[PDB]
Amino acid sequence: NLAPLPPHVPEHLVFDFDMYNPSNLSAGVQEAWAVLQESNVPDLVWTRCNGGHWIATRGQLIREAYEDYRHFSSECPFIPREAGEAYDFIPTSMDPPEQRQFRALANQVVGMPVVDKLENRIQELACSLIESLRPQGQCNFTEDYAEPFPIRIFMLLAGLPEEDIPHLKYLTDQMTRPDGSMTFAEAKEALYDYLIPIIEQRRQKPGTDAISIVANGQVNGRPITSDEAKRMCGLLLVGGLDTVVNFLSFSMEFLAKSPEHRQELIERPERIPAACEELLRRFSLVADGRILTSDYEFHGVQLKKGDQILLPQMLSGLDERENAAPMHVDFSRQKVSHTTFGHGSHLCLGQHLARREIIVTLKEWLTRIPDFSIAPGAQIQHKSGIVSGVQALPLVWDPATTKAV
Ligand code: HEM
Ligand SMILES: [K+]
Repeated sequence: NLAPLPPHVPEHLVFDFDMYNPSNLSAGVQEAWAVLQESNVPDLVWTRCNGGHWIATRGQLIREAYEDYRHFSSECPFIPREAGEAYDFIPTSMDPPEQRQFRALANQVVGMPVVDKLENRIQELACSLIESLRPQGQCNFTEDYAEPFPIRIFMLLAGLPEEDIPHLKYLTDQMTRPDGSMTFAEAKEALYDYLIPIIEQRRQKPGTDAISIVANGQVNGRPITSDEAKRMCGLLLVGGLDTVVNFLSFSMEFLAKSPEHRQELIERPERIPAACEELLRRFSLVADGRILTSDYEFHGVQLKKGDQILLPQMLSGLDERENAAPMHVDFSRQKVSHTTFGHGSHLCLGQHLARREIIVTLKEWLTRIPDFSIAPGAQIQHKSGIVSGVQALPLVWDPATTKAV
């Protein structure tokens, strides 16, 4: 279903891309989005799908719009508009200058120094998960490794009890994998209902966990409100889940399908940090955006106040103008350019945690289970949206080729 073309949008810019069900999906989600980068497609296009919105298709424009928060606001950062409007997480629904100090506070609980303290739990968790699967000679990687992993790391950061995991997973899945039974707003409130009491408790009796630190923080000259803390904690919980789960799945799918790339990292483990970066570029997966604060001419195109613009983080590193031969995976690639973690004032705060999660996973998997394949006759299904992903990833291996610890 195609929204009526707004009068200000010229015919020549119309390309009806559907970000939730793109045409070429069965052939790979990144490939399906890359159709926007074929030579007959303008740098900035309008789709009439999903309510109607702009799409910047090239890294240059994606980066530029992410820098220009004055014109391109995060107040409504998702398509469809109804989701974007309901969304009130902090700092992702806020613009500078206000956003700056909330971002500083979030950085205390997920930034660099915290990463080093977590490293042992990250490595322990990775090992225990992998050892549980290793002698079975099969798993659904997405379900059996990827899903349990980041939620467990978050519980440790946030000092939440282990027994809360299935309920919290239920709540977060309800929000980020909607089936249409709840509005976005309803799902968000259900999540908030879990967080509200905990915030109340930790403002009275704080600990040193992430929730206590956020909930008792100072921002922009005063103490954080209970409401603001709730909106921050919502993001800190969800930000690291689907992104990491789906990114690990894209990476493991590629490695199962490429024995030569596996063998490379097996023979040359020092290359894993570089491989992580090239995989972040090739299997980039996020696509959010902004709303126009005013009428604005951007690269020769008239944009109208309140227009939504999708600025897909995924596309920058797939752009052949940024990386030559963009679909080819090359662990030796020289200037790996991407915006996988975003760009501008909202550049992912979790990027350092995410890289450790990725690198630890790859290192520990390849040393215990070096040889593995997609289950024969399985066709891997991708999903597309704000966080694109893998529906299931059935892998098999001969346990005789594996290394117990
Ligand atoms: C592969 C994994 C990840 C990817 C690809 C990713 C991607 C992104 C992107 C694209 C943004 C910017 C969104 C925008 O500009 O509207 C973002 C922001 C953010 N991410 Fe991540 N992320 C990942 C993992 C994580 C993790 C593990 C955490 C830890 C909680 C996290 C926490 C956040 C936070 C708090 C922000 C908001 C920063 C701000 O608004 O100032 N992310 N991320
Ligand atoms: K909003």
